[PDB]
Amino acid sequence: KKVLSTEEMELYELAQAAGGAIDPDVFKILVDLLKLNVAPLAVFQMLKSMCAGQRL
Amino acid sequence: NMKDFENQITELKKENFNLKLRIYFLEERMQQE
Amino acid sequence: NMKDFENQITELKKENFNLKLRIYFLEERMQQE
Amino acid sequence: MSEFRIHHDVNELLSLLRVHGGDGAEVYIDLLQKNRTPYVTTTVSAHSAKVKIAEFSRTPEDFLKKYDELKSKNTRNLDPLVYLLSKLTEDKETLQYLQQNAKERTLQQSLELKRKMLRDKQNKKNSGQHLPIFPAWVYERPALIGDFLISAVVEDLLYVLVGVDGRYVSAQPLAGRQSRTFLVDPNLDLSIRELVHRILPVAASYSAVTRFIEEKSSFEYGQVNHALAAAMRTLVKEHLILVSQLEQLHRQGLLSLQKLWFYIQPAMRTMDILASLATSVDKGECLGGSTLSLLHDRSFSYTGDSQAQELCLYLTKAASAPYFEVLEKWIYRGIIHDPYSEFMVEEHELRKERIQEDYNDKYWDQRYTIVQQQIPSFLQKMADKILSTGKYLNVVRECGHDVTCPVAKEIIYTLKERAYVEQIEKAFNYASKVLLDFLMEEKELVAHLRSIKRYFLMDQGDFFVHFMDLAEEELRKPVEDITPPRLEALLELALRMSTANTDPFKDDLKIDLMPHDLITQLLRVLAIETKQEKAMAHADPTELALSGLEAFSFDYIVKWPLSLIINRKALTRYQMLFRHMFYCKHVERQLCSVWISNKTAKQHSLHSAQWFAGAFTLRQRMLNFVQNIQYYMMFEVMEPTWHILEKNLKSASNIDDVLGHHTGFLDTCLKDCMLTNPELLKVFSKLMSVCVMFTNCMQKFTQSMKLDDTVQLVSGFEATINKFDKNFSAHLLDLLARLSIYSTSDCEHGMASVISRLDFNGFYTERLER
Amino acid sequence: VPVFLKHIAHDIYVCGKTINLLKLCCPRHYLCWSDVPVPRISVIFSLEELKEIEKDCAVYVGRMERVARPQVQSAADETAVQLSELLTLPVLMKRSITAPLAAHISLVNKAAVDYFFVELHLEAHYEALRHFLLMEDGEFAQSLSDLLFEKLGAGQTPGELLNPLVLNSVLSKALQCSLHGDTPHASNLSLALKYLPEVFAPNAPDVLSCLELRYKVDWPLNIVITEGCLSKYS
Repeated sequence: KKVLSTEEMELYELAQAAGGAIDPDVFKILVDLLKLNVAPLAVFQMLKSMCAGQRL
Repeated sequence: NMKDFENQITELKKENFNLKLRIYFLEERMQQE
Repeated sequence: NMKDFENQITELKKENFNLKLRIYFLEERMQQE
Repeated sequence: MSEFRIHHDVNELLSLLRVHGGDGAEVYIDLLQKNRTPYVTTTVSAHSAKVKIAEFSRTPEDFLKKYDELKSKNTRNLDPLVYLLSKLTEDKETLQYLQQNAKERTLQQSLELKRKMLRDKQNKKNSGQHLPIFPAWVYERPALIGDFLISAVVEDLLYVLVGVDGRYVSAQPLAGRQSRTFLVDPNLDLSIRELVHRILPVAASYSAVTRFIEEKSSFEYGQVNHALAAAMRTLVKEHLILVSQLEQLHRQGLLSLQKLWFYIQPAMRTMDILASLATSVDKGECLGGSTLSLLHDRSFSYTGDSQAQELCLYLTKAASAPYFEVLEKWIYRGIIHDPYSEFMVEEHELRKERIQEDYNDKYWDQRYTIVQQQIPSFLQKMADKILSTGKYLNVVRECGHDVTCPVAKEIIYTLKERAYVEQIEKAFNYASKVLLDFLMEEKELVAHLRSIKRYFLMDQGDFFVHFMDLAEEELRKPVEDITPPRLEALLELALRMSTANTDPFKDDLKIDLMPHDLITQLLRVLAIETKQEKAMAHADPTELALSGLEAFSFDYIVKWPLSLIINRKALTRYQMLFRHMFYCKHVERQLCSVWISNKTAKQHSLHSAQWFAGAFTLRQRMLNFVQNIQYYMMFEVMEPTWHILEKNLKSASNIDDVLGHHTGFLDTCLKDCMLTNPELLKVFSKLMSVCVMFTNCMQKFTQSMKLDDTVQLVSGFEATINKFDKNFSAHLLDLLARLSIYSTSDCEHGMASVISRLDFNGFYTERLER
Repeated sequence: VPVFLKHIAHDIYVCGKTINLLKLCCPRHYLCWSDVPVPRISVIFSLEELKEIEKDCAVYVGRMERVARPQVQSAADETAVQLSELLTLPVLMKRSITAPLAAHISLVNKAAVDYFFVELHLEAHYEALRHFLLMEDGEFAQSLSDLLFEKLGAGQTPGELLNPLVLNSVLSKALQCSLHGDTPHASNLSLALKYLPEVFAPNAPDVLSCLELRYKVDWPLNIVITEGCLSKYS
């Protein structure tokens, strides 16, 4: 939680209320990517590509 | 042809990426010192 | 296609060389400090 | 933020996601950057995204409540985050994988805020300008604040409408930053009590607005918040007029509770909107551009309420005036007049003088920075034009050009017409033009560039001939044995000796002795991020005392503001070009000296002429080779890239275009001179070293013959020449083969020109086929 | 899509997509960068108000072309519903909305046509396709055919015949022999390989089908000149 800023912490609490248990460092990096005005659809496609190769 | 140009471009893009990451880390180190 | 692949390869090579030069001068500076 | 922050963030994400192999990180970076827009142009339907997450959320009520909370705070990236969460909820597999990776992996507060803002503004104002502070009595006197001092019901509501507790309707104490609550006498009629509770919202909104007005009117809240508080105060005054009219009607007996409720409906709505705006400004701590962004989003949110939209437009226009006044000052004068750090552009003290020493354009980029948070949403699209405009005027101002924007007009916030956007673009274009003209006319960019061509590109062949004639003996010494005085004097002789003495900028030409030879330097640079990096780092620096011939480069002194264009990165590229041409000329001079020495050897002994024929043919292959390499470098790389630069410099629209054209020129000359290919460069270096060794051997043999077992000496010389010929031919065939390879696999059409020049007579063609 | 807009929903969608595309690809196009005010789209239920809205839309359209180059809102008022009594609510809404909508769509379409012709040089792209891809340089085509048939009849393999050095030499010779080979339109031609045959099959008419001439289309022309179109041309 110290990795996330207060706004990022509030977004993390919102994401938890959304049912997303996300790592605060991952959420922090995601917020930084969002701060760079990257389109969220491209970020979603990136996340999907990064996750698709990692079989549980 | 086209696949060989694509392969050369891919290697050059990998080198460019690694250079940018090393530059990023170099700038962060020079900013920390 | 082929001319576009040629341009992409040429640009990527130029960018990688410029990044390598910047790295080289950064390393020389970090070696001087 | 660092230019490569996305690469660090991607690398961290790859590490955190345990993605095996950095192979493809460039592809993810390219996907995000190609789809990265500098402006939040995607109007995402956050309502539907919220709905999707609430259907997806295990706690949908909490999600919606948190969304409305963050929106009331104007929390950045809220809608993007909700959209990201909705997309992760759409990708159940990705969400499960991410879950598994995660598992594996108020008065006192206001006084503190005022003190913090004062401290922050003083810290930003190194110039010791203390931000203005209101006297303590302004905040301590409760009767001044205008909030509730912690027929009869009509009288109390008419008092309550003025923020005064009534006799049957009394205001409750404000708990924190909450709206004022009221207590109504329980013995009132239920319908009367309910109508009072319906009207009391007006008094609660008034009390909230008055607290907001009194808090945000503090200097620490910045000029935009002060102007907003004054505009709200005007509407509260109109409300007090309305309430005084309802009181006057009540004294006339014309106000019933139902008549009050009907007549207060507009006032109730206005005060509710004002209280919502006050609460949103106070929760978001909005200042400067963030306040204008919030006002714009609220004005858009009121698209269905013409009265609410007109009110929000009035408030936004009033609050944008000081920020737009700062923007006007920036775009017309290159002046940031932001006492509270509310403007989108922040100034940093950077030393201009270090621009010539620092390879990075630190002064140009870091002196004036955009405060992204302080960019008003209506100015978000123009923040960069505003930045460039103020940068250009300040650069012009720093060159002693007073930039007065002739198109300077007051900037007013408008919702439908983006007149401020066109005005900022016009100011940017004017400032850009003024800066470009200052650099071209006052800083004589083209004259400095012509001087650089004359010296760094060896355009003045007579200059280089004179310089190398005067300096050859001194430069042949080890760098440690070279007297710098002799090189400076030979430079001055060459400057005075060449037609460059008519160059007014000839004194900017200097001699530079490079710490490394050009070939080792270029191979180290090209080995960066290559498999050769370790080999160059472990390559012991050869104990060969670097000769002045291998260390010689030019430097060029560029004064401010011209040091912005002819920076150290440009000068170092010019030095590389100079050293390359000087080395080519050295090899040519050695091949000609060997030619002359052989012609002299042919004159002293008729019988030795047969033994000299092979050395002559080796020298001739080396000379034709060296001359064709020099010709390529001079007339197809350096000359074409200079002509392209001069044409592009002629087409430049701003100083950044001139800088871009000069960098592209240098990069083109560097590319076309084969300096960017480490294998070709290494073969050329070996070829030139073999050529120099051959010329030195031939010179020694000719000197020995002139001063003069002899048959043994001649057979040894011929064997040495044949070994040099074999080595030269092998390196030349490897060069031609590499040029052919790059020409076919890498589409480096320029490499075919090198091959055609190198094998113009087909001498290597059969050997290349072999 | 609203049922009353269904007859115009597709045109509205295409207009909005086109406006976003023009802004994304060529935001400074005179058609794309014109500050000309776009006609207002609003529902009108008065026949007088509807005619006034149509007239204002027409005036706006005319002004924009030059630059590029009631319902229920009063009380005593009765005309505000006169159209609503004369016309049915769906027909009234259609008449009220589509006229300004059609005016704005038509203005957008005209500006898009102008942008494509002047800024995207679609005609120039077709001319380039004719010059290079259609073998309009007859000399280049003749030299290419003779060299190709010499290589095919000699049994050169694709690795030998379709080698980038060999292909580039053939292209350079054909362009040098063509009167149009040095034209900038010919420069958009590129010879690519679809596949590398091990051996040139003798007497096969499809022997040279591995060769492809590609045409590059930049944004926004690559929306119209699609990769499928370039593939069919190839």
